[PDB]
Amino acid sequence: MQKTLEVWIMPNSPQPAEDFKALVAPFEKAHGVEVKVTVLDWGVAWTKITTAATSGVGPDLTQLGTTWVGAISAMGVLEPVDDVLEALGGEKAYLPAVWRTTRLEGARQATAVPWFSELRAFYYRTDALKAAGVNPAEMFASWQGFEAGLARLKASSFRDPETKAPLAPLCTPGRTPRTLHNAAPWIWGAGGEIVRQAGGRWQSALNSPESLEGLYFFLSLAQKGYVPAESLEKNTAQIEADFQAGKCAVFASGPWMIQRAQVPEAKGGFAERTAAKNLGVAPYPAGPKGRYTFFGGSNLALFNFSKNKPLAKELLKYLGGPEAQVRYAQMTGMLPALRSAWSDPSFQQNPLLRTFIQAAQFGRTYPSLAGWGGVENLAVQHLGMAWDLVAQGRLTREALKDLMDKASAAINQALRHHHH
Amino acid sequence: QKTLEVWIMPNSPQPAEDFKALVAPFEKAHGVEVKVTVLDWGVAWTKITTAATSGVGPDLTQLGTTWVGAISAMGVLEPVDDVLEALGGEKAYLPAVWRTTRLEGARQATAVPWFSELRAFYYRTDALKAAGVNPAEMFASWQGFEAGLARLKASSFRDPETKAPLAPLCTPGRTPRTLHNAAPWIWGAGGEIVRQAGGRWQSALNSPESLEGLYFFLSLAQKGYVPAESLEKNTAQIEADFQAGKCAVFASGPWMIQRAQVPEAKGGFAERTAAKNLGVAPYPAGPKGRYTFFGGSNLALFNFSKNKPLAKELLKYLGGPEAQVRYAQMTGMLPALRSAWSDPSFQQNPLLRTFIQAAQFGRTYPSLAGWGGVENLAVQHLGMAWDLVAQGRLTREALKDLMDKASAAINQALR
Ligand SMILES: OC[C@H]1O[C@@H](OC[C@H]2O[C@@H](O)[C@H](O)[C@@H](O)[C@@H]2O)[C@H](O)[C@@H](O)[C@@H]1O
Ligand SMILES: OC[C@H]1O[C@@H](OC[C@H]2O[C@@H](O)[C@H](O)[C@@H](O)[C@@H]2O)[C@H](O)[C@@H](O)[C@@H]1O
Ligand SMILES: O=S([O-])[O-]
Ligand SMILES: [Cl-]
Ligand SMILES: [Cl-]
Ligand SMILES: [Cl-]
Repeated sequence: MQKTLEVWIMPNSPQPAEDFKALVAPFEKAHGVEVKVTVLDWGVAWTKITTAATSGVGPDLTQLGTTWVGAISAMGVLEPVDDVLEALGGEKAYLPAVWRTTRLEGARQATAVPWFSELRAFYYRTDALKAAGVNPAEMFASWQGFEAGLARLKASSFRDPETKAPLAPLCTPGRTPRTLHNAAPWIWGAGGEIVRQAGGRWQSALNSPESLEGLYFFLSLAQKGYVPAESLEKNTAQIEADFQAGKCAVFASGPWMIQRAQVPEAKGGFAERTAAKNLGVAPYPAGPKGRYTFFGGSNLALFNFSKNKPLAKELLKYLGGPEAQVRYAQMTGMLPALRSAWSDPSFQQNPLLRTFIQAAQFGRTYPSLAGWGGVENLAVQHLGMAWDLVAQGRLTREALKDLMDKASAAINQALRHHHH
Repeated sequence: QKTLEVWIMPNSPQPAEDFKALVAPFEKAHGVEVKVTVLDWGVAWTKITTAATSGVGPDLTQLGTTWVGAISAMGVLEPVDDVLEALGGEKAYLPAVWRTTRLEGARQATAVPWFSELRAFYYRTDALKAAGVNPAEMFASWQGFEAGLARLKASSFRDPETKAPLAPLCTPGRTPRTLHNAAPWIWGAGGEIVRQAGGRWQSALNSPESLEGLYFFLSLAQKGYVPAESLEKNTAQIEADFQAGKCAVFASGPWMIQRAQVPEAKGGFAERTAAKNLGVAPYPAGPKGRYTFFGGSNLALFNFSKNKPLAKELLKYLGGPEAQVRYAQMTGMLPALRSAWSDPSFQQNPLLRTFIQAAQFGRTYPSLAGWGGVENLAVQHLGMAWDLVAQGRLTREALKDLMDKASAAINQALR
């Protein structure tokens, strides 16, 4: 009689359950085990997983957003996995920013295994930058280059072959709960932070001089006319669609866009579109105090009430290990969490994927705080209010500061009060 | 027989029956009978404060969000940080909802969010089109909002059923709930009702910013955008005016969408032109932000309950995704649990998706032990301002004199 494992996942791929079943079929056959998968929508998964955690009833393994690992770990419900991580190559096998997501900030033991990475780089229309007299090497080297290329792109008379209309220099989604991830590399590039440690404790640094320098740099590009009004009312998926449809010279996204450029519109790609035929990518530019690439993605964790910790740890080793890492990265359009998988020919043979790997070298993530959730909700609320000012062309440095002082007061309250 | 006692307010069309249907799977899972008592809002206030003073009551009681401070300060509520952690803690709630879980500045949570009231603008897509008003522009900013109202007053459009023109905006000022209508204009202007600054709580109703927002809103009626009859009417009469084709624009909660889908015989308005030409938009950005008024109700557990562990299990069930979606449908409210909005029920209606967009700007009153006295004073003096508005008599100086007066009484109350 087959042994049993349960895994909870979020919709990471086109057929989430079927794809995950294909991924683990070799493990099932090797260990005489059936892996039962349950797919949770990203919006409900957190509450289902905290109910599972507190009730002691749920799967053996659960997917976690990297930003979730601290909160769940602090609940005391996760089995240590330093053994699994040592088996996969240890701390050297991971980008530093990925290794940071294996534990609660400052915790003694690892409680999550890196599964896949989300990271962001600039896609750009090679035809638009040429028509504008912009060298992508200079546009994506520095903030000065970045703004100077957007200026030339706003001036350009170039029209998309299919829309027969000019392109927005830059598109960025003004309407999303994931707005912080888009701001983070500007905050970081200026020497800033969203939170930082002081007086025995974590606090907001959103109102620091450097954070405010980076936020204003980024948000002010929109008030300078480089971002259309229309973008700031749109979500991440709408902005991707705008870039495929020739509306945007430049936008930030993950590696998944490359695969979409290879497949026809009917298959949910955009290979027929001008943008697919004129596609470049660049890492985020260096800011005044450094160059940072936002990283997110998902990790896997083992509940301490699992009835088969050794077999589940074999599944964590399989899913975290070289073959599964390359296959699931293909299925999801993500970057492997395991550094060694970046050397796979399926990344090295595509120059656009090679660029994502160059951008990966600058990877940076949020501190893995037990209270990150509340921090991010408060930051997102106030960032939303800053974009409103940008839409009316009313974002001053002073008005930005007043918004971030307000966010900082609420974040510091949240951090002080984080339960248990 | 395991039993729990729960006190609720009339939140749904058959309050008791609907609540019994909601908990029936909990009752069956745990062999518990949940005994529900429905109390009208005023009656509930007296009985809950008596239960708090006497140590005799139900296990669980519904509280208005704005009641949590007052009842918590009486020291009678069991902490529920554990229940809230099970439901996903601070992450699983909008920040304005999370604030209603405790007395302002308290460490420990004492109430569990049950459902959220929030306010957005409903509009006649046909009326706006006939007036040459773009709803995304009209509802982006105060400037767009006033400009759209002016065009709507000028329009020759007539409701197809009434064969008569539409009032540009309908709102009450004949209601004890007048502060909730005013709150987003106060907040949009950079104002507040009360502010903690300088080490204590104080009225900010006479702040330049609060006065700029109050006057912006109240003056729209004197400019001819709100008809005379609207100011003699309560919240339900304004709903009826909009369903009957009399109003281009009015503020309500998500229940109107449900009602637009249901025939008049089932207490909806699906047959009426307004149901067939229905749009929703968030409140507009003011000079210092965009804010959506949040209220609603929470559940609390009395610390004298003999059934605290079982009651906490019922708190987890009622606060959790399945019961959160079902009770939002029964009441026509938004779930308090942000996770529950990911239910197909919400994601699969464009009008409800717009409420969830407006939800991102959620704001609530501070969870003050003395809130009710603060709100009574604010509502008395706002009521006086609306009386002047009905007579076309409001000035910035008259408004200021009224809010100076409310602020003196509020600061005494807060001391
Ligand atoms: O915020 C939690 C978690 O979010 C992760 O991304 C979530 C996001 O994933 C997209 O690819 C998907 O299309 C969206 O529907 C979904 O919301 C993120 O990578 C993690 O770092 C983060 O912890
Ligand atoms: O002030 C207490 C409490 O009031 C709640 O509003 C009550 C209100 O709800 C309507 O849906 C109902 O039709 C009215 O008759 C009833 O008065 C409010 O949502 C809470 O935030 C507040 O604390
Ligand atoms: O109408 S009865 O269900 O309270
Ligand atoms: Cl962006
Ligand atoms: Cl940070
Ligand atoms: Cl306030």
